[PDB]
Amino acid sequence: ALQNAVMFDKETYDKLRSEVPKYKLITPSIISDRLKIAVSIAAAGLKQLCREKLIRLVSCSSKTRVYTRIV
Amino acid sequence: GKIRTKTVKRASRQVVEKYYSKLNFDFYQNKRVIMDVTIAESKKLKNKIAGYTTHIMKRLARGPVRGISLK
Amino acid sequence: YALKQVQTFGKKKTAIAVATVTKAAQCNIKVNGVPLQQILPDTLRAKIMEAITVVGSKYYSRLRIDVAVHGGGQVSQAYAARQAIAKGLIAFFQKYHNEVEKAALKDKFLAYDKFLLIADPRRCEPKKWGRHSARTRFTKSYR
Amino acid sequence: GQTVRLTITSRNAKAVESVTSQLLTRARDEKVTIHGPVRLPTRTLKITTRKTPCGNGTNTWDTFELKIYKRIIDLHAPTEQVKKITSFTMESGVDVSITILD
Amino acid sequence: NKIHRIGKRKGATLKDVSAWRWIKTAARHFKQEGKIFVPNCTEIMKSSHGRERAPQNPDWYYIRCAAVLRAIYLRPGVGYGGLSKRFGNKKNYGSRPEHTVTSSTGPLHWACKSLTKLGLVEPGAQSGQRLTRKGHKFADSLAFQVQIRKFG
Amino acid sequence: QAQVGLIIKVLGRTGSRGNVTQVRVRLMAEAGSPDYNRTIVRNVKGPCKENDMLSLMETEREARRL
Amino acid sequence: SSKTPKLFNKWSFEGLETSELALRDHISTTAAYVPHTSGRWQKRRFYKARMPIVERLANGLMFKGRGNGRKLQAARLLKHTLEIIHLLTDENPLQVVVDAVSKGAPREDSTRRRQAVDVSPMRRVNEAIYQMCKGAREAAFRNLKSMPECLADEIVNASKGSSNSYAIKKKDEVERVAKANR
Amino acid sequence: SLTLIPDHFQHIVRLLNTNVEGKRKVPFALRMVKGVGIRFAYLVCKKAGIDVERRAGTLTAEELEKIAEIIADPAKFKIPDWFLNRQRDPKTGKTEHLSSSMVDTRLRDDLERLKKMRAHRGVRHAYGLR
RNA sequence: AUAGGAUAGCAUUCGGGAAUUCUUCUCUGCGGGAUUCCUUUGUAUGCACAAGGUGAAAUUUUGGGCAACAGCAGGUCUGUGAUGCUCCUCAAUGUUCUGGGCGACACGCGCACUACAAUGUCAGUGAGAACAAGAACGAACCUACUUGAUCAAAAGAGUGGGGAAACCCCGGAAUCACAUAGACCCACUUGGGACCGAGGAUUGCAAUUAUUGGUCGCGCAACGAGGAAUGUCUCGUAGGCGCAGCUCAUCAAACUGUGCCGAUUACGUCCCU
Ligand SMILES: [Mg+2]
Ligand SMILES: [Mg+2]
Ligand SMILES: [Mg+2]
Ligand SMILES: [Mg+2]
Ligand SMILES: [Mg+2]
Ligand SMILES: [Mg+2]
Ligand SMILES: [Mg+2]
Ligand SMILES: [Mg+2]
Ligand SMILES: [Mg+2]
Ligand SMILES: [Mg+2]
Ligand SMILES: [Mg+2]
Ligand code: NA
Ligand code: NA
Repeated sequence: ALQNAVMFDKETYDKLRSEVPKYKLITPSIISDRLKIAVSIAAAGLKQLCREKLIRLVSCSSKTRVYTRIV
Repeated sequence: GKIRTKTVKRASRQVVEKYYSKLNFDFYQNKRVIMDVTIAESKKLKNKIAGYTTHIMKRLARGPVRGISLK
Repeated sequence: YALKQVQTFGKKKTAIAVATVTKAAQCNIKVNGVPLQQILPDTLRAKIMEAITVVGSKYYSRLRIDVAVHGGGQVSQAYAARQAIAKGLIAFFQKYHNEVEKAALKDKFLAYDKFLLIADPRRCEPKKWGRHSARTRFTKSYR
Repeated sequence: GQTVRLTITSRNAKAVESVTSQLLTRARDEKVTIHGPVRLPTRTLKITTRKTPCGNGTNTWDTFELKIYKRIIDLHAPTEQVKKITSFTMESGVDVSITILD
Repeated sequence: NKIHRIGKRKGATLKDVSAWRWIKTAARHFKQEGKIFVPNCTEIMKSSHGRERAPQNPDWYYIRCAAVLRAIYLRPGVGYGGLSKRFGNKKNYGSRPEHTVTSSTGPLHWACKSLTKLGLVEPGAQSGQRLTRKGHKFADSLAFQVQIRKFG
Repeated sequence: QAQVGLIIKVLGRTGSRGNVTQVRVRLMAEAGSPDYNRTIVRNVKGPCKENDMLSLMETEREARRL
Repeated sequence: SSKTPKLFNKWSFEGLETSELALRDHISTTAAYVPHTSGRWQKRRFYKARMPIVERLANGLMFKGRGNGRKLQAARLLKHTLEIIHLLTDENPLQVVVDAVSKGAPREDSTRRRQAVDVSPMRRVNEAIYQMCKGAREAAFRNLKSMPECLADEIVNASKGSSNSYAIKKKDEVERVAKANR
Repeated sequence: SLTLIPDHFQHIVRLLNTNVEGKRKVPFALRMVKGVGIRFAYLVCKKAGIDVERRAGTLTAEELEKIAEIIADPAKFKIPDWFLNRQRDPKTGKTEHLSSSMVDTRLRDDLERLKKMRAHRGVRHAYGLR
């Protein structure tokens, strides 16, 4: 039913870069729901933001990634 | 669920009748006396006999009991 | 100087952990040669670590504790090692300290958790025939 | 010197213990060094068969067990002395084997 | 400082550091140095017949060689059967119940041969494999570098 | 709103299947209230014993004696 | 040198209490480092009321055939759930869990036609935990959302009495039916 | 994986008369071709030099031609004989790898051969039995 | 550290050499230990009970085995050189040998196994059980190590060891764990693995998927949680997970045991049976 894109577009990408930060709770599933993208590329984008200090890693496991906005 | 069967009760009554002067209100010393003055293949049976013998001594403190005859 | 060494054991299911605690130049606790901070998962490390934190780390100041654990699985081995470490601290204080300090430590341990010093006696119940394990019976059908 | 090992095995616990005790006493009378006796792990032989002949009724089983006890004693004595120590009327069902260790 | 040495402790040996961190650093060293022999069949086979797919990691042979080196460190005198037990898995058998399958001995033999060619592993006295002096030195030096968090 | 009641005695398990307990509960109210020390018989499901506490949605209904 | 335990070394037990007075003696607030405490909690009837509440939550996540006995997995799921709850509510997640367990069960029920009965506090706690775990498990069955996210959403909604909670909806329906069967 | 979608992205990719789903990763979209499984798809990607983390539909025409030429004749690209699904053809004796419609056609040929010769496998397949 | 959070300490390690010393852990023949023993409540004479204590253990300690008297036209004449009476008895209903069959199905039922997926499937790394079995000058039997290997698996070959607390073996089981910064992202899909094709090897005197492993294909076979009904179960239990033995030249979706991870609920009643 749902159509989750498997690649970033320009619009969904700057939405990830600008709107995903300042979310209080950030997970790949939440960002996938908001941006209508697959959880894999959502996780990749969140990892990219994490590398660049845009977001803060709160809880981490091999299968679970929880992020939050920077204070 | 700890009823004393007639074997244990009969043995305890015999023990109290024959060895009244060697018993007291203590289970452990009475157990030693009973191991000395009885024959039985069962350690658990001797322990139950000692328990009911101590009960009989405690009762015999507060007046006579049925089935025990002493001078 | 004297040796100042005691040996204790802990048990949980079929896991047997032997803890050798020795007065050393520095606190050092290892389980099967692995330091405490390297033990995984963090839940089982937290279980083992609470043999130290419930009494406080100052009572392990100059003690080297090596725990060799065999048998059981990961959870049971962790619990056995935890019990062995707590009992080893108690035994060391019994051997080389007053009774007041040993009693204080023992009451703290027993207040937190009884199985820190007393072994859980539970064991696997043997299987019976006509059953698939200790208690579940063969499926019955009528028609 | 040289070590001689007696391996005492039997399926009757009382018989194996009696033979082991008698050997211990005889060796102590000879003033020889003794290692043991070591009570080796007891092995249980299990045969679990259906109780019924044919195949009718609730599938009930019999569990037959046979337990084997083994003891070993080491004597620091010559072969002649060990042969002297083991020369007595042994309880039936007890197997005593003599072996020289290296 | 996080990497500060806990007072009166100095240096590091194996078992003092994360096993995976050590294996990753050792595999990185093997790949970067470029002297380890990698069989061409590593790029075609599965690591075991109990797996259903290829190892999915391009550096899987280096990681396996590092893990085998660490295993030989932990157990001197281990042969390919022991390593097969260590690297085994549970197999999917379809509609039949699952069973444990030991790892294929062949890749473990290849890994031990590659480690031997580097001088890190030698035949053990009375069968098996064991670390050389150089292998032990390499293992402990890598353990210290991991403790220091350098990784290259 | 729910009033809090204190179980002061267990009168016994009621019902055919024994899943209900008949208890005497005292309404734990402030002094000077009409329901102060007021006691009432209530049917209770779940494991309960003396000195447990209940949340009475209604305090006007009494359970029929058993 | 001995300090009070904090759950997963970060969540404080200090001041942890339930607002529901009738559930005061059946929700355990003893400090613990992890949910895992291998104790014999089912030996006596009410001994399970002393088990720490987060461990009772962990025991509720072990239900189906695929989840039977996976207690370390449940502890990890709860570790992530508490972080998500803290991000959502900015409160102590232990307090949120306690409040959800307080509000997640009906106070009046119906039994066999049917008569309205009252629910013992022990059953209130049991049913709250059971219903929250059931709703979280069923919400995550075929869903992008992970199990910790669903569990955190369910617990946060139950702590506020929101009808978006599965447990709150079930409790409201049960209580309404029981008021109908007075 | 942090790469913006190309303007030539294809939701349906045509490879050996097969409709390959572009959203899938390349080896798991290659397994959509009959005669190509997961192992074979990974090996073909490794022989073609294309990254397995890319999505199909981003594959250009030359990449698809190279992949098709590898799948058609895997032995020419040093893929071992034991990796192929028809190693000594009972009629021709040659080793090959059947892909796409040739899998079904060769299955039809095998069944007709076992049926015309009246072997037990052939007559059982005639009856449809297991 | 690609950024590397949280989590005790403020000289350590090396089952690939010796020397003493000792029994905490392991081994075990006979012992000890628990009994309503102690204290309160309701019973209220006794017989007891419920909470708590003591304690490794607190009520048939826990789990088994044994288990009276009466019967059943219950099963077995397919266990026996257990058997009465009847049938066959040289082209035999005796006994061998050859080849089929006991396995055939668009069918119904009982008991399992595998699933329907993200509390997951794949790839990696880590730590880690317990019952057990091993052969009939040598030779069967079980194994380790090496090799095959200058290139897949399964194999095939050597050299050793073990009569089994000695070798296997420090028994690296699978559930499990992983801050692996791995792939997949809700779809009959990298779920599922039925059905089937081609090569090859192995047990056996003899094997066309109907011996059995292994490789690549097939997967576009259902199956997305299952109607009326219905089974089992109260603590190291259910469930889940493997392992061993037994059958066994070869083959466990079975049984008999074993350990591992480990709960929910009740501690009641006579509504149903
Ligand atoms: Mg492993
Ligand atoms: Mg599976
Ligand atoms: Mg399967
Ligand atoms: Mg299974
Ligand atoms: Mg989900
Ligand atoms: Mg009949
Ligand atoms: Mg005949
Ligand atoms: Mg899992
Ligand atoms: Mg599929
Ligand atoms: Mg699959
Ligand atoms: Mg069978
Ligand atoms: Na049956
Ligand atoms: Na296959």
